[PDB]
Amino acid sequence: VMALKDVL
Amino acid sequence: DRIPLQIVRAETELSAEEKAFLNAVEKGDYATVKQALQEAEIYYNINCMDPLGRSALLIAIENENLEIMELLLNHSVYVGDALLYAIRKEVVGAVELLLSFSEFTPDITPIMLAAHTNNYEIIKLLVQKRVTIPRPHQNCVECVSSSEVDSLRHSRSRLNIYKALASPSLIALSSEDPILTAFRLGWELKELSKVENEFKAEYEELSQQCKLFAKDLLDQARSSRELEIILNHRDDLAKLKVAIKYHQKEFVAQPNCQQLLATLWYDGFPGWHWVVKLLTCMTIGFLFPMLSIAYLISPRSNLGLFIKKPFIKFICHTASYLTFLFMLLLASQHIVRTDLHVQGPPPTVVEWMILPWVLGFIWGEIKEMWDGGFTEYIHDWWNLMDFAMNSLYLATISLKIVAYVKYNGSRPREEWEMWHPTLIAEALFAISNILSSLRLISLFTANSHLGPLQISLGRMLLDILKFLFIYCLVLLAFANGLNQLYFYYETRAIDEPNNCKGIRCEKQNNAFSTLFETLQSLFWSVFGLLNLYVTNVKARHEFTEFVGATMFGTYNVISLVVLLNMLIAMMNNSYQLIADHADIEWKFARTKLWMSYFDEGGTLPPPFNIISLIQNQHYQEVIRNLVKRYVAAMIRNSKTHEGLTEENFKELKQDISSFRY
Ligand SMILES: CCCCCCCC/C=C/CCCCCCCC(=O)OC[C@H](CO)OC(=O)CCCCCCCCCCCCCCC
Ligand SMILES: CC(C)CCC[C@@H](C)[C@H]1CC[C@H]2[C@@H]3CC=C4C[C@@H](OC(=O)CCC(=O)O)CC[C@]4(C)[C@H]3CC[C@]12C
Ligand SMILES: [Ca+2]
Ligand SMILES: [Zn+2]
Repeated sequence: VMALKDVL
Repeated sequence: DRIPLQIVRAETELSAEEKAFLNAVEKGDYATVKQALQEAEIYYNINCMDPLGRSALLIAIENENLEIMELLLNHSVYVGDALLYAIRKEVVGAVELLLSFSEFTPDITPIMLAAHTNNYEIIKLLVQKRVTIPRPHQNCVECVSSSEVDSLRHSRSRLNIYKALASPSLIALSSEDPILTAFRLGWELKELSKVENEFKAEYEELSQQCKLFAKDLLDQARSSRELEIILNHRDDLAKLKVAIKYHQKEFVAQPNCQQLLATLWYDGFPGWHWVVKLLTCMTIGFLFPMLSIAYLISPRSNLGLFIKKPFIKFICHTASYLTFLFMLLLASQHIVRTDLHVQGPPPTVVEWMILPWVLGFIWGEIKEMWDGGFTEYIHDWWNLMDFAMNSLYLATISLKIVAYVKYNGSRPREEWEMWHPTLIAEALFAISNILSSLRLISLFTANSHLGPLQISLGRMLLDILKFLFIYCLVLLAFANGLNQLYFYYETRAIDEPNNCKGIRCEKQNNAFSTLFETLQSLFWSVFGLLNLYVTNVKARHEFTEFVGATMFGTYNVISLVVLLNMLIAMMNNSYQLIADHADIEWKFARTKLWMSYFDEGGTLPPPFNIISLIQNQHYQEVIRNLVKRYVAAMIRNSKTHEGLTEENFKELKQDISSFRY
């Protein structure tokens, strides 16, 4: 399994 | 005389109050729906379905209304698949609010559906919630058990996972380098279509999608420095070699990469009429031996460095091969000649001069094979041809030595047996000459005119063998029949004029006497080289001759009126599909050819051949900007269909109403 992540 | 019409499968009828409730919800009347909900709460269904199966929350989602949506969410329960329906419609506000009978297969998850819709904003919204997607396997005990339990669900789940993984937005958002991920995923999906025969189309479409995403990402470069950073990144042009390995033809044939490759290729030739180019090429080719010796003596000298340019090196190799072919021409003329009666002759002068070239070719081929490995050698179809020609040359050299050792005296040629070693040596030498002359076809790739034609011809060769199979079957059938009919009347060679037996005589005879001869006769009748009197017999049995002539005519009709024209039609159809991509394939082949002369391993021509942190940081910065322009670009390119500005204007009226109350 691979965990998606974003790379006033 | 009449057909009654009834509802075979009837659902539960909705009450009048529920029908009015659903009509009010569809009409978007907040007051009536609120009053109905209140009277239902204090009087006592909220979770009723219309015949179409949509609960009130579903119609609220479909109507793009947030107010009553919150109204039901505050009072009602059973959200169910409302998140999936909101995601499919691509409504940001409803999805955000939801986060804060079914139309979907049960294995669908919100993240995979968002990836399917290819909506960058919704995917980014969901990814921040620490979601994850399973990694599909490539043949274990679990995979087998699941396949036995339910094959349809297993295949569909695999397809859904692979469609989720192949979305350009997901790769652009959650991958370290989208280019390498796209390459690997496209290759893997391409290999999967050959295993899953039933679903091949979908997998080819997904692989094409990945390749297109990689090419489009490459298309966003604005400066040469960024292009060099992208192409030279290593985990020498390492990225270009990786793309070549994965058959990324659209990526490689991009105009900017081609410009850079042409700049590298024509080094030392600034501004490269065609007559001047021809004169320069001939002048450089005539001087190849001097350049070779200059490189041999001292690479430090300017002359030694002169051959290191890939273009000059290619010219030198071509000139050397042309010299070898020209000196092959000299042997065919037999200027030196031979006594013809020496059973074993010593090699003539021309053979001695030829000898170094064959050894150089063998050394080059064996070194190439040893370095590349068996698999790489098998991959190139040209390498097989080189192997065959080198084997033929080796057989000729061995046979000449054997003949020289075995025989010492001289004898007239007419007395030798048919399997004499000398005759086999000469035949093999002629065949090797024919094969060697045909090797020049591989150089057509460097020309803008000839090269596309060469690639197209190579692409169409698969179907020709497919037709030759059927032709061989038909030929075998008819040969069997004819030989069965005509074998009772075989004659002897001494009974024929000139003592010639067969169809290679002045008067053809015994055409269908043996199976081998029958095959030979039926082969030559395709070109009209077999006469019609060969169907006659000496005993003059008219029935047998008529039957044989009818068999021959049926074979002629089938082979020439039917099969040839079907081959014409199929070649017409195949070429049209192939033609649309000829430029890209030709440029891929040409850049494959160019890169083989970039290294310094094989600078010498064959006759003379016998004698890290800062890279990753820069790559990330360029990737950060390439992805940013990509998401901006295709949104505006999708604005060719964006006339929804007026609907947002209504949202502005709604916001003004909200400010009012
Ligand atoms: C892969 C398999 C594909 C099969 C495709 C089949 C297509 C249809 C073809 C059928 C074969 C017909 C066989 C009988 C006729 C040929 C044998 C024959 O004439 O024997 C000569 C023998 C010996 O002289 O004479 C006869 O049998 C009597 C004279 C026949 C003359 C008239 C022939 C009529 C049919 C002409 C067809 C022409 C087709 C091309 C037109 C441009
Ligand atoms: C029938 C007999 C006369 C032999 C015919 C030989 C040809 C089949 C071969 C021999 C040399 C080959 C040429 C050798 C080198 C080049 C240069 C090559 O282009 C370049 O590398 C230079 C740039 C350019 O001029 O485009 C294009 C193919 C071409 C013309 C080849 C085309 C095919 C040729 C003419
Ligand atoms: Ca080779
Ligand atoms: Zn497994």
